[PDB]
Amino acid sequence: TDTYPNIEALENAETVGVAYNIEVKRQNPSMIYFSPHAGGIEVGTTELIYRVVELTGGSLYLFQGLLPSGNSRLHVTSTHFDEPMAVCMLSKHTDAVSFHGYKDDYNKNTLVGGLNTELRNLIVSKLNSKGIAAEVATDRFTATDPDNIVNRCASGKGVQLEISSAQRRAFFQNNDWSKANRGNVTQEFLDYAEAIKEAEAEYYGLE
Amino acid sequence: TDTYPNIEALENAETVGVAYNIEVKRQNPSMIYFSPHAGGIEVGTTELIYRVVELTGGSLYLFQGLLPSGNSRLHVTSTHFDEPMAVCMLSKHTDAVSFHGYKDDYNKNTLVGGLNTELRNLIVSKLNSKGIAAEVATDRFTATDPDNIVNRCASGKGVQLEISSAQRRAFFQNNDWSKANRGNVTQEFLDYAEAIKEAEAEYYGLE
Ligand SMILES: [Zn+2]
Ligand SMILES: [Zn+2]
Repeated sequence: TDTYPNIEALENAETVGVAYNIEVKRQNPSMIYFSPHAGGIEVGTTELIYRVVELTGGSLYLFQGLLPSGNSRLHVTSTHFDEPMAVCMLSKHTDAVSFHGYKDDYNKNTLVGGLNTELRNLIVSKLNSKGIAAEVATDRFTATDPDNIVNRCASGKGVQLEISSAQRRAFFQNNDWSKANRGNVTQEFLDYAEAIKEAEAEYYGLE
Repeated sequence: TDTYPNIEALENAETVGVAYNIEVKRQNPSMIYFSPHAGGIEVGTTELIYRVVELTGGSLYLFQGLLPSGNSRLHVTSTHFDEPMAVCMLSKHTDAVSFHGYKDDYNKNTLVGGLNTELRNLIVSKLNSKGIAAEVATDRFTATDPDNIVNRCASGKGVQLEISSAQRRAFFQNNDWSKANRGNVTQEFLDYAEAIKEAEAEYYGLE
């Protein structure tokens, strides 16, 4: 379970620019790619969001852990995640795609949920077509509730990706996710990020 | 006389990512460098704050004009500027320094104002030591109005820099401030940003 019940409690106790930073680029009316668990909290979300944003021109938001270790204490689950700038950003966008990391060093997989079923299905379908393991979330991580930060975009229907630790390790050269090496990404990384852009494209193409 | 009375009015008329964007990086609990008039509104404030932020580790906020032409319509005067993320940012930083541009194509000068009299005086001194024209504003740009966005930091005391067009042109090679050229900066540019870091550094050494 979390250390902080929400982000106020977190902010009250932690020092900004030492344990955590926040990054925002609002540059799109329609779509925002973001993570509440970026930097060291869930490793690889920052870099994947950067690439997806660089590919799409989507807006960006990242609440980032900066500690060399033990960023898990900076984890506030998405249903409780209330950083005010995040909430302001979400409300200013029709759509939202969130990026998460879950522990499974033994299987490469992505579990996609959220209330935006159409974009949810599309991302699933693009990842697969790049040979990247992906399925609709079921026991866990389904995110069909109205609290999950991702469904608090304007449409009230977001898409959550929960990416296994094995998979995120395979984004980086040498399967090594050390900070020093997070600039060195693999072909799978690139394909993953392109899959997201394609799915966003068709979505806005169907609509 | 501003096209819009406040940021809500602008936002209800403009498209983000076409007319305007907002960039935020919260990474210091004491100091934020920012501009309500960045990108093409007051040209050169974006580039200066990038450099000052890189030198200092201070937090960043930019409200950027993006249009090729007529960025003037996106200028919302400091005392009216209430973009809520900027308002949020300022509230959580002890101190703040804002970068503005004013039109004077023939003189290099910076007019320094704000309720933070100590940091203001340091900035003028450090600017002057680099052979850069700067003085305490007295007849305009005094920035003592508690409504001016820069004074809405948690101390309620900010520092404002009003920098002449001639000065900002001089930040760029061939004195050319056309957007294509804005990554090509001068030595005077480097000096100017270096002065601000020395001011800040000298400042906190007090407390
Ligand atoms: Zn997460
Ligand atoms: Zn201005």
